Amino acid sequence: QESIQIPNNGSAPLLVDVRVFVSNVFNVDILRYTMSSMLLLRLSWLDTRLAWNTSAHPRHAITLPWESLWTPRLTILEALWVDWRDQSPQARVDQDGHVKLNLALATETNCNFELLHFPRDHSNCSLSFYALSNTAMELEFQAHVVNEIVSVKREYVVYDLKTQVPPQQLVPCFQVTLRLKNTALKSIIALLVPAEALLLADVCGGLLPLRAIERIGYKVTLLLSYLVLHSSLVQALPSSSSCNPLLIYYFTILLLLLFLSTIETVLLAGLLARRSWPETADRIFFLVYVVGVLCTQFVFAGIWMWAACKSDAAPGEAAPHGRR
Amino acid sequence: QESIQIPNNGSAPLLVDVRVFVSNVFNVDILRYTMSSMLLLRLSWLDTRLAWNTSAHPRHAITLPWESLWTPRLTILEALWVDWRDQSPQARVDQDGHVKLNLALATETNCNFELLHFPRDHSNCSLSFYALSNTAMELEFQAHVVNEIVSVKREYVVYDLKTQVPPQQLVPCFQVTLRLKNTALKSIIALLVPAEALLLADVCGGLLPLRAIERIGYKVTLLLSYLVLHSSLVQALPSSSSCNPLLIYYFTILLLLLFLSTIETVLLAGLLARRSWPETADRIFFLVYVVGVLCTQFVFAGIWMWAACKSDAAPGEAAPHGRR
Amino acid sequence: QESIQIPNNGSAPLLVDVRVFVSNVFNVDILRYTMSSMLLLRLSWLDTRLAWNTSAHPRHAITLPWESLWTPRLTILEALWVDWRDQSPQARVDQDGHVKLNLALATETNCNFELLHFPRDHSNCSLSFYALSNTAMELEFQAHVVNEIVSVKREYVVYDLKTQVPPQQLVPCFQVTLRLKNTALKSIIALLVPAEALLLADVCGGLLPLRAIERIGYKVTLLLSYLVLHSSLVQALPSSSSCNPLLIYYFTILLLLLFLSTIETVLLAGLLARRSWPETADRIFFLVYVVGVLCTQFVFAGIWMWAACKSDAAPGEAAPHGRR
Amino acid sequence: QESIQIPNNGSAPLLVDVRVFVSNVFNVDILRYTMSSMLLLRLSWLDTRLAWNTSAHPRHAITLPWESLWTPRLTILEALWVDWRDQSPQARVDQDGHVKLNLALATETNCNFELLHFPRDHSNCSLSFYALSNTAMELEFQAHVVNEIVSVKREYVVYDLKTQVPPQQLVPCFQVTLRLKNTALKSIIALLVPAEALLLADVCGGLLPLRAIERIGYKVTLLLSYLVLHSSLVQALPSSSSCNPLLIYYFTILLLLLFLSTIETVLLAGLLARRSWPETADRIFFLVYVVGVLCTQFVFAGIWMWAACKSDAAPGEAAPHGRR
Amino acid sequence: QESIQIPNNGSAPLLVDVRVFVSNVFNVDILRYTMSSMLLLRLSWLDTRLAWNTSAHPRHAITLPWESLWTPRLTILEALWVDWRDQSPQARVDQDGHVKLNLALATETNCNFELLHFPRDHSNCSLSFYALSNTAMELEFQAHVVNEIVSVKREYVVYDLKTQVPPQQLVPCFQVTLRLKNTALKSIIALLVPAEALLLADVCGGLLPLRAIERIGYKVTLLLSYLVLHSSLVQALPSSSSCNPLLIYYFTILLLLLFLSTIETVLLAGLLARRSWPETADRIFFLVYVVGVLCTQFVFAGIWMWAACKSDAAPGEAAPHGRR
Ligand SMILES: *[C@@H]1O[C@H](CO)[C@@H](O[C@@H]2O[C@H](CO)[C@@H](O)[C@H](O)[C@H]2NC(C)=O)[C@H](O)[C@H]1NC(C)=O
Ligand SMILES: *[C@@H]1O[C@H](CO)[C@@H](O[C@@H]2O[C@H](CO)[C@@H](O)[C@H](O)[C@H]2NC(C)=O)[C@H](O)[C@H]1NC(C)=O
Ligand SMILES: *[C@@H]1O[C@H](CO)[C@@H](O[C@@H]2O[C@H](CO)[C@@H](O)[C@H](O)[C@H]2NC(C)=O)[C@H](O)[C@H]1NC(C)=O
Ligand SMILES: *[C@@H]1O[C@H](CO)[C@@H](O[C@@H]2O[C@H](CO)[C@@H](O)[C@H](O)[C@H]2NC(C)=O)[C@H](O)[C@H]1NC(C)=O
Ligand SMILES: *[C@@H]1O[C@H](CO)[C@@H](O[C@@H]2O[C@H](CO)[C@@H](O)[C@H](O)[C@H]2NC(C)=O)[C@H](O)[C@H]1NC(C)=O
Ligand SMILES: *[C@@H]1O[C@H](CO)[C@@H](O)[C@H](O)[C@H]1NC(C)=O
Ligand SMILES: *[C@@H]1O[C@H](CO)[C@@H](O)[C@H](O)[C@H]1NC(C)=O
Ligand SMILES: *[C@@H]1O[C@H](CO)[C@@H](O)[C@H](O)[C@H]1NC(C)=O
Ligand SMILES: *[C@@H]1O[C@H](CO)[C@@H](O)[C@H](O)[C@H]1NC(C)=O
Ligand SMILES: *[C@@H]1O[C@H](CO)[C@@H](O)[C@H](O)[C@H]1NC(C)=O
Repeated sequence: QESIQIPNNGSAPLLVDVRVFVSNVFNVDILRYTMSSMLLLRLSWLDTRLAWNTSAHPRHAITLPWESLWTPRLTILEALWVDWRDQSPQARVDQDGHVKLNLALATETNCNFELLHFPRDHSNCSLSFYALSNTAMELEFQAHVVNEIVSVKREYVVYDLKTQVPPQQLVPCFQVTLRLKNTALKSIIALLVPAEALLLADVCGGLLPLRAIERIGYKVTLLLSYLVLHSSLVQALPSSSSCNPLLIYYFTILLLLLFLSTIETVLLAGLLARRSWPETADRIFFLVYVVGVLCTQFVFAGIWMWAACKSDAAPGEAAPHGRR
Repeated sequence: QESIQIPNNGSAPLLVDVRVFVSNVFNVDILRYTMSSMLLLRLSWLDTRLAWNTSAHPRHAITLPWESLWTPRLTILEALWVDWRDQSPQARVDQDGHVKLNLALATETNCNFELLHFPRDHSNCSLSFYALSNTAMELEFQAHVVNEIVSVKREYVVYDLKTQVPPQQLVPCFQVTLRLKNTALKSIIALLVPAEALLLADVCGGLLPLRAIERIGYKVTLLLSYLVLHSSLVQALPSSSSCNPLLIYYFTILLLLLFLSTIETVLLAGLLARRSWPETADRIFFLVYVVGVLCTQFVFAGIWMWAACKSDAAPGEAAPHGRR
Repeated sequence: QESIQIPNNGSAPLLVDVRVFVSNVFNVDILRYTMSSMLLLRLSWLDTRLAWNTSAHPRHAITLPWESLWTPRLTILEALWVDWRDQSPQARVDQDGHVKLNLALATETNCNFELLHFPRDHSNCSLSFYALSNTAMELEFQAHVVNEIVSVKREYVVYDLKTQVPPQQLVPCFQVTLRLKNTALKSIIALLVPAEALLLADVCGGLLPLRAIERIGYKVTLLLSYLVLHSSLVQALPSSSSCNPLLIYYFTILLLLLFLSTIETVLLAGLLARRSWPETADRIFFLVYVVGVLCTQFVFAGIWMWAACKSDAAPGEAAPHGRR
Repeated sequence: QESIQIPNNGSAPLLVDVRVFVSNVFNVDILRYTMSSMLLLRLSWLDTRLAWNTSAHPRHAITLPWESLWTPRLTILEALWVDWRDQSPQARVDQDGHVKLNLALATETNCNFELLHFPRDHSNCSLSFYALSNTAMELEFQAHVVNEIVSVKREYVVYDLKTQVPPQQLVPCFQVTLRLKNTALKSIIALLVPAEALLLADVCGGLLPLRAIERIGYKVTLLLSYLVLHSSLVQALPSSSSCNPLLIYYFTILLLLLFLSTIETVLLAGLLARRSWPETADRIFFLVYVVGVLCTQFVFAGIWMWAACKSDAAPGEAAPHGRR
Repeated sequence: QESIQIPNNGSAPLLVDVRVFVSNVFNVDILRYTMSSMLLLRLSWLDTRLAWNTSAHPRHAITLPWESLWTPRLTILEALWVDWRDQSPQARVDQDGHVKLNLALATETNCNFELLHFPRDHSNCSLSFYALSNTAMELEFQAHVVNEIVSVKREYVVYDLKTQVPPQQLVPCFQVTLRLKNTALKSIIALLVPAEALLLADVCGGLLPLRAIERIGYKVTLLLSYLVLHSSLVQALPSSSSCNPLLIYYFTILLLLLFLSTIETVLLAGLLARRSWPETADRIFFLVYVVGVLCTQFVFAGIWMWAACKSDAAPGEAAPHGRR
C-alpha cells in the first residue's frame, strides 16, 4: 500500500511539472456560458522508489497501470463534464524513477463571457485543475501551456494562453487561463445589416404623404419584418444577470422608434380622414424622427465606444476553493 | 470484510460531517422542471480501525481506494442523472483515524418551479442526499453548505443556500435547499414590450375611419404579428398542471381583445358597405375598447400584485422517502 | 462459486419481495412515444448461507458488494436506456440471512400513448422488469409500488400505479403499470383558441361585399395565418400508424374550409369584375358556409364525445417475452 | 487460461445458436440515415469442459460471470453506438455443459433509406453482428429472429424480419435484415394538402382581371405562403447523394410555376398600365397555365407510378467486411 | 510485469501493422466543424514471449484479455469523443507469437472544412492516432486504409482515403486522411432557386408604374420574403474566422439590392405624390438596376470560378504534436 502513497520529497512538497497542450476549443456556447475544449496533460515527477538498477532490468523505461503507482488525481471545478479518452492510462517510468503520465481529456468548462460588446467581445476562460485528495504541503505544481490548437477557422479564436499557480493555497491546483475573441460575421450580417436597412427604409417611407393609403401598409409590413428580426435576435442572444449585450438594447430602441413612427402615421392619417394641420404635424414629426434616428445612431456609437461593465465577481471567483 | 463495514460509534450512530461547495448552477430548464448543478462534497468521519502508530509508519496521512475502507454511498432522489467526475475516488486517512473523502459530482435534479409570476419568479430547489444502504441508528449526518458559485452572470441567480437534516428519519439523509430567482430581461424585452406596443398600435389604429380600406389590412396585419408573438411565447413558456404562468393568460386575453377589435372592424365595415349607424357603433365600440384595454391592464396589474398559488404538495414532498 | 449461485428454497422457487418507489416521471415525449422515470427498487430475499451467529460477529447487519453474493439482475424490455445511479451497489445482509438491495435507476421506457383525444388523452405505461438469467422454477417475485413522485406540476400527471406478476411465465418478471393523464393547457391555448378565432374571423369577413378590394386581402392574410398555425400544430403533434389525433383532422378540415372560402371569394370577385348573379351566389355561399361551419363544429364535438380506437396490439404486447 | 478459450468442436467449427428478439424500433431518423432498435440476443452453445456430475453438485444449472468462461464478443459494423443494458452479463450453464447467455442491447445502426417515394417509401435495415476476435473455422452461427416489437403505433412499421449467415466468410457473423415502411400521414397533411390548396388557389386567382390592384397582392401573398411551405419541406426532407425524394422536385416545380404566374401577372399589369393586347395575353397565359398545371400533375403522377432508383451499392455493401 | 512491457525488436523499434476499415462517415456537421466516423482497427505485431510449442498446447491460436499482454494505446488528438464498442477487447495470439487486436470505435473528430465554395466544397479530414505512452525509438507504425463505407447516399461522400506516417516524430503516430465532397442539392434548391426567383420577380416588378399603389406593397412583400430567406440561410451556414462562404456575401449583396430598389421606389413615389422628373428618374433607375443585377450575377460567377482561400494553418497544423 506504500507504493500508492505520494512520494516524499522531504520537508519540501513533491514537485510535479505539468505540460498542457490545448488541442482544440470547439464548442463556445454563449447561451449556456460554457466553453468546450480538448487538452493533453503531461505530468512528470520523480519517484525514487520506482528506480531500478539497469543491470538487473535491461529495459530503460517501463509502463505501469495508473492504479499501481501514485498518480495525482486532477479535478476541474468549472468543468460541467470531463471525458478522459483513456479508460486506464499507463504511466511511463524511467530507470532513474522519473514518472511521466499522459492524459487526454475533453472538458466542458464554465466560462464567464463579457457579452456587453457582442459580437466583438473578449472573454477570459479559466480551467482550474485541483488535486483535492492532496495538500499543498505534499504536492506542488509547475504548469506550462503549449498552443497546439488544430482548428483556427471558427467563430471564437484563442489568442492568449497562460498558466498560473495561485499563491496561499491549501489544495494544490494550477489554473490555465485563455482569452477568447469572437471574429464571426454571421451575427452582424444576419441582424445588424437587415436592422439598419429596415430603419432606413422606414425613414425613407416617412416621405410618403399622409393621405396615401400605401403608407400605412408599408410601415406596418416593415414593422412586422423588424418584429421578426428582433424576435430572432433576442432568441439568439443570451441574457446576463447584470451586463446584457448592447445589441438587445439597440434593437429594442429601434423597435420602439419604428412603433412610434407607425403609430404616429396611423393616428395622423385617422385624424386627417375625419394644408391641414395633420399634414404639417406629419412633416414636423418626419423631420424630428430623422433627427432622432441620427442622434440615436450617434449616441449608441458613442456608448459602444465608451461603455464599461463592472461585473461583480461571483462568490467562487472572489473566494476561490482551497486557499489560505 | 470487516474493514468495509461501517465503523461502530457505540450506542450512538456514527457521525459524518458533510461540507458542500456549490461550484455552479448552470442549466435551469423551466420546460423540463430540472436544475443542473455542480457540487463538491467533503465527507469527514472517524475510523479508529484505520489509526496507525506514527512510530511504525512515518507518514502523517495516507490515501486509500474508496472500495478498501467504508465509504457512505450517497444517492440523490430528485437527480435525473449524477456524474461523478472521479472514476475511483481516494479517501485520505490521518494518523488518528480521521477519514476525509472528496467527491465532485454534476447532477441534474428535479426542482419544482413556481412559475406563476414569470419572469420575476422565485423557486426552491432541493437536493436530498440519501444513504440508502445504511440506517439512521448507524449513520448520522451534519451538512454544511458553502456558497462557491463561480458564475453569477446568468438568468437564474442563487441567493439563499442552506442545509438541513430532517427529523424522524429511518434512512440517513441530508437536504441542501437553495433559492433561485430569475433576473433575465430576455423574456420581458422579447415578448412584453412587443405585445404592449402591438396592443397600443391596435388601439391607435381604431382611430381610422370605418370606410377606409387601409384599416382592415392594418388591423389584420397587427393580428398576424400578435399571433406570431403569442405562438412564440406559448412555445417558450412551460405549462404547469395547476398554476400556469400569468403571462400566457395575459397574452391570451390580449389576443382575444385584438381578435374582437378586428372582427368588429370587419363586421361594421361590411354592414356599412351594404352619419350612419355603423359609424356611431364604431365610435362607441372604440371608446368601449379603449376603456376595456385600460381596465384589463389595471386589473391584471392588481392580479399580479395580489396573486397566490396554493400548489398542493406532491406525494414525494408530502410523504418523503425514508421517514418515521 | 457457490455463493454467487441463487439460494435454494427447496421445491418451491425462491421468493423475492420488490418494493418500487416512483421518485418522478419527468420526460413524457409523445413524438418519440417514450416516458422517462426514476425508480428506487428495494429487493428483499432470504439467504440462509449468509446467516451468521451473533456470538461470533457482534454486528447485527453487514454490507457486501453486489458481485459477492447472489443478486438478481433485472432488465427492462421497454426501456430505451437504463442508468443505474450506483456504480457498485451494496447489499445489506441481516444476522438471520435476510438480504436487502437498494437500486436507484433512471429509465427511458417505451409507452404506447393513445393520442386520439389529444390533449385530453389517457395512456398506460408499463415497465417490465425481467430476470433473464433465471427461470420461473427458481425465482419468484412479489412487486409492491409506492407513489412517491416528487413533482406534480407537470404536463402529465400519474394518477394510478399498480404492480402485477403475469401468470404462466418462464422468465421471472414483474410489471409496474401506471396511468398518465395530460392536464397541460399549453396546446389548447396555443392552437385551438387561435384556430377558432381565425375561423370566426373568416366567417365574419364573409360579410364583406364582393366588389370590395379589401375582402380578398383580408381572407388571404387569414389563410396565411391559419397555414402557419396548422404547420405549427402538425410539426408539434406526433403521427400514429393507425389512430392519429383528432386535432390534426379537425385543423385539416378547417384549413380546407378556409381555402374553400378564399377560392370562392376570389373566383366570384373575378367573375363579377368581368344585383348581378355573382353577388347572389356570394350571399348564398356565405349562408351555406356559416351553416357548414356550425355543422362541422357540432359533428366534430359529437365525434370527440363518441370516438373510439381499437388499436391492434403489437406483437410484443400480444405475445410477451418469456411466457408459457 | 484454457477456460477462456473457445471450446473445440473438433474438425468442424463450434456452433452457436442465436435467437434475436426485436423489442422495439423507436428512432428512425431519415435525416441522419440511422435506425434505433432494442434487441435481446440469446446465445446458446455447448461447452463440455463446464459439464459437472450431478452427484457432486446437486444444482441443475449455475450462473457464471461472462469473463470466466468463453463468451463470443459480438460487434455491429453499422451501429453508430451500442448500449449493453447489463454491465456484466451472467452466463447460465446446465449440468450437461450447455451455456446460454442473454444480452439486452440498444443500438443505433446505419440504414440506407430509399427515400425516392417519400413518404410512402420502403427501406431495408441490416444489423450485422460480427465475431471479430474469432475465425470462421472456429465459430459458426445459427441466427433466428422473433418479432416481439412492443410498439406498433409509430411512423415506421417493421413488417418483415429475417436472419441470414452469409456464405464464404472469414469472420463469423450473422445479419438480421428488417423491412421498414412509412405509414405516417403527418408529412402528407402537413405539406402536400397545403401545397395543392395553394396551387389551386393561384389557378383560381388567375381569373382576376389584369387591371385589378388586388390580383398582384393576392398572388404575391400566395407566393410567400408557398415559399414558407417549401422552406419547411426542404428543411424537413433529407437530401440523398443520388436519389433525392420526388417531393422536393415536385415542390420546386410548383414553386417555379407560382413564380412564373406572379411574374407574368406583374409584367402584364405593368405593360397595361403604361381589349388591349396585355389582356388577351393574360387570358392566353391563364389558359396555358391551367393546362400546364394539369399536365404537370398528370406527368408527376405517372412518374411516381413508374420511377425507379438504381442506387449504386456502397463499398461496404458491395464488398462486405470479413469475406472470402 | 514484464509481459505488459512492449516487446523488444532489438536496436530497431517494434513494428505494428495497422489496417483501418472506415465503416461509415455519418455526421458531418459544418456548424461545429466536426466529422463523425466509425472505424475498425486491426493491429498486428510479433511477440515472441507469447509463442508456445504446439506439442504442449494443441491450440493454434488463443485469446487473451487486452490488459494481460502489451497492447498499444491509441489516442486521437482531433477526436472530440471516442467510443470503443468493446468494453474489454480480446487479443488473438497465434502459436508463433503473432498478436492481432481488433478495435471498433466511433469517433467525432475535428475537421477543417473549406466552406468558401459552399455547397460545392471539398475538405480534408484527418484522424491522427497517437501512441502517447510510447516513443518513436520503441514503436513504429504501418497504416493501411480500406474503403468499406456502408452508406453512400448521404450529403457528404468520401472519395479519397489514404494513410501516412509523418517523418521526424518523437511520439509514434499514424494519420488517416480522407477527402469529403458535398453533393447535397438540399441547400441549392432550398435557398439559391428562391433567391434568384425573388430577385427576378423584383426586377420584373420594377416595370410597374410609380403612381401605382400596388408596386410599393409588392416590393415590400418581396423584401420581407427575401429577409426571411436570408435569415434562414445565415442561421444555416456556419461562419469561419477568415474565409466565410461566398453564399452569405452573395445573399447580402442581393438583400442590399432589393432594399435599394424598395427605398428608391418609395422615395420616388413620395416625391411624385407631393412626364414628371420622378417618372424619368424611375425609368433610368430601372434600367440601371437591371444592368447592375446582371453585372452582379456575372461578377459573382467570375469570382466563384476564380476565388481562392489562403487560410493560415492553425498552430496544431503548423506545429503538430510529438515531432522532431
Ligand atoms: C523537492 O523540493 C525542492 C525545493 O522546492 C525542489 O527543488 C526545486 O526545483 C525547482 C525546479 O525543478 C527549482 O526552480 C528550484 O530552484 C529547486 N529548489 C531547490 C532548493 O533545489 C525539488 O524539485 C523537489 N523534488 C521533487 C521530486 O519534487
Ligand atoms: C458518536 O456519538 C456521539 C453522540 O452523538 C457524538 O458526539 C457528539 O458530536 C457532536 C459534534 O461532533 C456534538 O455536537 C455533540 O455534543 C456530541 N455529543 C456527545 C454526547 O458527545 C460523536 O461525534 C460520535 N462519534 C463518531 C465517530 O461518530
Ligand atoms: C419458499 O416457498 C414458499 C412457498 O411458496 C414461500 O412461502 C410463501 O410465502 C408467501 C409470502 O411470503 C406466502 O403468501 C405464502 O403463503 C407462503 N407459502 C407457504 C407454503 O408457506 C416462501 O416465502 C419461500 N421462501 C423463500 C426464501 O423464498
Ligand atoms: C460440431 O459440428 C457439427 C457439424 O457441423 C454440428 O452438427 C450439426 O448441428 C446442426 C444443428 O445443430 C445440424 O443441422 C447438422 O446436421 C449437424 N451436422 C452433423 C454432421 O452432425 C455440431 O452442432 C457442432 N457441435 C458444437 C458444440 O458446436
Ligand atoms: C524489427 O525491425 C526491422 C527493421 O525495421 C523490421 O524489418 C522490416 O520489416 C518491414 C516490413 O515488415 C520491411 O519493409 C523492412 O524491409 C524490414 N527491414 C529489415 C532490416 O528487415 C521488423 O519488421 C521489425 N520486427 C518487429 C517484430 O517489429
Ligand atoms: C482577462 O485577463 C487579463 C489578465 O490576464 C486581464 O488583463 C483582462 O482585463 C481580462 N479581460 C476581460 C474581458 O476580463
Ligand atoms: C422556499 O423555502 C423557504 C423556507 O426556507 C420558504 O420560506 C419559502 O416560502 C419558499 N419559497 C417558495 C417560492 O416556495
Ligand atoms: C389502462 O389499463 C387499465 C387496466 O388497468 C384499463 O382498464 C384501461 O382501459 C387502460 N386505459 C387505456 C387508455 O388503455
Ligand atoms: C429489401 O430486401 C429484399 C430481399 O430480402 C428485396 O427483395 C427488396 O427488393 C429490398 N427492398 C428495397 C427497397 O431495397
Ligand atoms: C487535401 O489534401 C491533398 C493532399 O493529399 C491536397 O492535394 C489538397 O489540396 C487538399 N485539399 C483541400 C481542399 O485542402
